[PDB]
This record gives sequence, structure tokens and C-alpha cells, in this order.
Amino acid sequence: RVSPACAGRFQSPVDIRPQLAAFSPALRPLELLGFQLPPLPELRLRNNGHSVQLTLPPGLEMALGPGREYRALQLHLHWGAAGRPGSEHTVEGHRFPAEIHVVHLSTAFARVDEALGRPGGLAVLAAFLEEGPEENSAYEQLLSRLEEIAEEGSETQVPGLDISALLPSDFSRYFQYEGSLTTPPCAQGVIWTVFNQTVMLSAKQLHTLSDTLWGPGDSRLQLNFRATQPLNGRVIEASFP
Amino acid sequence: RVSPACAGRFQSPVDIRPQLAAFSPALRPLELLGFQLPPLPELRLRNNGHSVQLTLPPGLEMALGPGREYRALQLHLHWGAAGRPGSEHTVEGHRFPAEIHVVHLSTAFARVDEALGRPGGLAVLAAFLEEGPEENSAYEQLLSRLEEIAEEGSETQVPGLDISALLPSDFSRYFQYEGSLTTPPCAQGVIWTVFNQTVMLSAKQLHTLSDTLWGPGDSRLQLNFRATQPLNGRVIEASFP
Ligand SMILES: NS(=O)(=O)c1c(F)c(F)c(SCCc2ccc(C(=O)O)cc2)c(F)c1NC1CCCCCCC1
Ligand SMILES: NS(=O)(=O)c1c(F)c(F)c(SCCc2ccc(C(=O)O)cc2)c(F)c1NC1CCCCCCC1
Ligand SMILES: [Zn+2]
Ligand SMILES: [Zn+2]
Repeated sequence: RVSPACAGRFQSPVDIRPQLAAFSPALRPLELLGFQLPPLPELRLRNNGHSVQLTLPPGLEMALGPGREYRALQLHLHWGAAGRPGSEHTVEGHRFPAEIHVVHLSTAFARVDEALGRPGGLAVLAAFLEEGPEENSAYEQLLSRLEEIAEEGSETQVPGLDISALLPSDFSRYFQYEGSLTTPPCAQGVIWTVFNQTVMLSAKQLHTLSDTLWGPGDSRLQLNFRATQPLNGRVIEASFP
Repeated sequence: RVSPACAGRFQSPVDIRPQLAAFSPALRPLELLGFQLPPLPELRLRNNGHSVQLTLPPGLEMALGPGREYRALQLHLHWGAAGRPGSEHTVEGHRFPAEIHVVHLSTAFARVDEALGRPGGLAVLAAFLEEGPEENSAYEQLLSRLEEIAEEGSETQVPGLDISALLPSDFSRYFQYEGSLTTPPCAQGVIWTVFNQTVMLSAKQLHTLSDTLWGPGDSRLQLNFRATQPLNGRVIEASFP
């Protein structure tokens, strides 16, 4: 009730139906610069009670295309529980075990509050997390620290790492649509890019993610995804036919 | 010299090469509501020395897509001289006799100065004017008042008119890209939408447009178009296959 933007017509997340997506060959491969960080200075990894977030340093540049430039602010995760998936986006009604969001600010804006609700002011890179056979070493750097931040509102410093190693290797094949933040204030104008390729974590890693953190009260931080929102006439674009 | 933004990477106008345009079926028909203005109140028509400009009232609403809405501010024209075309955009190297620009402000920005340089802050609808056998009634309402404002800096008031009648037939067929103002300050982040189809004016009308107005000094106000700029990797989109 408190935030009217959460009742907007063009909200996220959405159910991606690839057959109804529009092939748009203007959608070129995503470009990331400066994501391969040195170990120092350290970054802050926080259990904010709704997700686990990693705050990103200055100098991480992302482009959705020529002239569509962004700076990375933060990344965070959405996940489920034992035997329950918890991605935000779905594909043909299928929910994936978890989802990573890397949130960026258009280089036309100095602050988030100026970008909120402005077209293209914020851009999110989203990838699904699925079970694979191997321990994912980039994820392990964060997941091995969740026990330190089990309590709601706690944080810890972690060394810099290759942030791009938390995303799929295929930056060419993706869906793109305009939507909203998935937490209040649910501001619209957010460009969502959802990778075709998924990222693989071990079963143990997925369990660590869903079973370690606590939220508000004595409740487990689990199932922290927003319900699917209707496209309401928006057409999802795809970078591939 | 005065405006370094004019040497930016993502400037307008550009040469449109339809075979290299990217078709995206997500580009829906343009929606223009409130454009059928009544005779009163009257509108300001001004020779500002670079173009002739019609100030538009509040209530002219335009959408480039779902939730991507705009309000029209003004329109103005670009033209050549006797036996010389003066459109700004070109199509496969062909320059048309003239070009009309309807400039709009995004409904996420209260002021033009906030929108300048921000992606999608300003949106321009552009149409080519070419020679036809018949006098165009819509354009005559404006062209017949240019003699009154021949001197640089002079202005008059004209009755309200159907602004949409100045535009081409099919609102589903257009090209679109992101670029700049074509005059200082050459601000980037402008969404340009160029109709596929043209509008037709008589040879007398086109002569009236190019031969009536005076600029700065004792110069005729003619050939008021900027040179073609490189795409620099931008891909022009098309709303039709
Ligand atoms: N999917 S999402 O991008 O909308 C998103 C969510 F769905 C989220 F659920 C979250 S976590 C909840 C918001 C929050 C709460 C507390 C704190 C803190 O105490 O430090 C920080 C954040 C979350 F942090 C984000 N992303 C944030 C949204 C906040 C405003 C925009 C800029 C940062 C991205
Ligand atoms: N093609 S374009 O849209 O870039 C464009 C031009 F190429 C133009 F050439 C123009 S006219 C030149 C700018 C100007 C000069 C004086 C006055 C005045 O004293 O009233 C007003 C305007 C012109 F007005 C516009 N459009 C205006 C750009 C300048 C003002 C900021 C944004 C509104 C659109
Ligand atoms: Zn999120
Ligand atoms: Zn213009």
C-alpha cells in the first residue's frame, strides 16, 4: 500500500515465453569493463534481511549497446528453499533454483534517486542459477561467508573478485524488456536483461544459499522472490531468433 | 568551438540505409492523442533565425511504447533553397526537399533542462516533405503566415490546427535510433523516430518555405540543416520487415 509504484501496469518480474519474444537484431552482445577486480580494496557483503547484497566499487562499466552506458552499483540474489525453486523470472512457467541481479545506473545520472522511474535510468543483468556437478569457485567466495552474516542486518568484508565470473559466459543470447524494481518502491523504467545461458552452482552451494541466512523476527531468509507480474502488452525482445 | 558536445560520438542527423535497419516487431504503432487542436487559443509562430518554430500547448500526448510517454513542446522545420533540398536525415544518400520535427518531452521529466543529455528525455518525430502535384492544406496554414515573420526574431499568432495532419499516413512504419539535437548544445540521448512515408507539398509551397524567411546579418534563412553524422555502431531499428 505505502508505495503506489508497486501497483503500476509495467512491473517485474515476468514469465518469459520465448515463442512470443520479438527477435531484434539491434541487440548486440553485452560489454563489461572493469569487472575483474583486484583483491583490495575489499567489498561489503550484507544480509539486508530481504537478500544478500554485494556493494560494488566505482569503475565497473557496462554497455547494453553503442551509447547505452551504465555503471554497476550492486549485486544480490533471489532464492527458494529445500526442494522449492526461487528465481524471480520464469521461463514458460518454469521457476529456476535461484537468480542473480547486477544493478546498474545510467552514466546520465549521478544518483539512484534521480534515475528512479526515468526511462533506462536503471538496468539490471539477470541470470538464473541452476544445479551443476562442480563447486562454482567464484560463487564460493561469497557463499563461504554467509555463515558470518546469518543474522539480519549483518555484513562482512570480502576480497575483490572477478564479478563477471558470477554471470554466464554467453553475453550474446538474452531477453530484454522494460519493467520495474521487484522491491519497494517498484519504480518503473528499469531495463531488464535476462541471459539465455544459466550459471551452475553445486547442490551444496544452493543449500548454503537457501539455508544459512535469517531475516525479520526468527524467520529463515528463503523464498525471497516476488510473484510473476503480467506483461500487460509489453513485448519481450530476444537477441536471437 | 562553443559546444564540445557537437563532437560527441552519437550525433544526429544520420543517413538511413533501410537494408541495414534492424526489424523489431516490438516497435508498435505510434500513438498521438490530443493533436487535433481547436481554432482558439492561438499558437505562437516565431522566426528564431535558425528555423520557424510553432509552440504547442499542453495535452498533446505521444507514446513510443507501453509506458513510454511524451508531451509535445514545439515543432519546427529544416529546408533548402531554390533547386536544393534541405532535409536533415537522408535515405541512402538522398536528401528530401524539407523535414518537419515535432519535439517532445518525456512525462518522467518536469523540465527540458533535466531531460537534456538523459536517454529518452527528448523524443523527436521526423517526417520528410517532398514535392507533389497538390497544395497541402495542413502546411498552408503555416506557410501562408511566414511573410508576417520574415524578419529574424519576429513572431505572430496563428489559429490552432490539427498538428497530426502535418504527418504521414501510416503510424506503424518508421525508423528509430538514439542521437542528438542537430543544433547546439547537441545534447545526446534524443530518441529520433523517422517516418518511412513522406508528406507532399506543392512546388510553390516549398519555394514559400525556403524563400520567405531572413536570418542573421542580411542572410536568407536557407539550408538550415546539419551535415550527416556517423552511426558509430548504432543500429537503426525499423518497425516493419
Ligand atoms: N530485484 S531488485 O533489484 O529490485 C532488488 C530487490 F528485489 C530486493 F529485494 C533488494 S533487497 C531489499 C531492499 C533493500 C533493503 C535494505 C537494504 C539495506 O539495509 O542495506 C538495501 C536494500 C534489493 F536490494 C534490490 N535491488 C536494489 C534496489 C534498491 C533501489 C535501487 C538500487 C539498488 C538495487
Ligand atoms: N533539430 S533540433 O530539434 O535539434 C532543433 C534545431 F535543429 C533547431 F535549429 C532549433 S532552432 C535553434 C535553437 C533556438 C534558438 C533560439 C530560440 C529562441 O530564441 O526562441 C529557440 C531555439 C530548435 F529549436 C530545435 N529543437 C530544440 C533544440 C534547442 C532547445 C532545446 C530542446 C528543444 C528542441
Ligand atoms: Zn533483485
Ligand atoms: Zn530540428
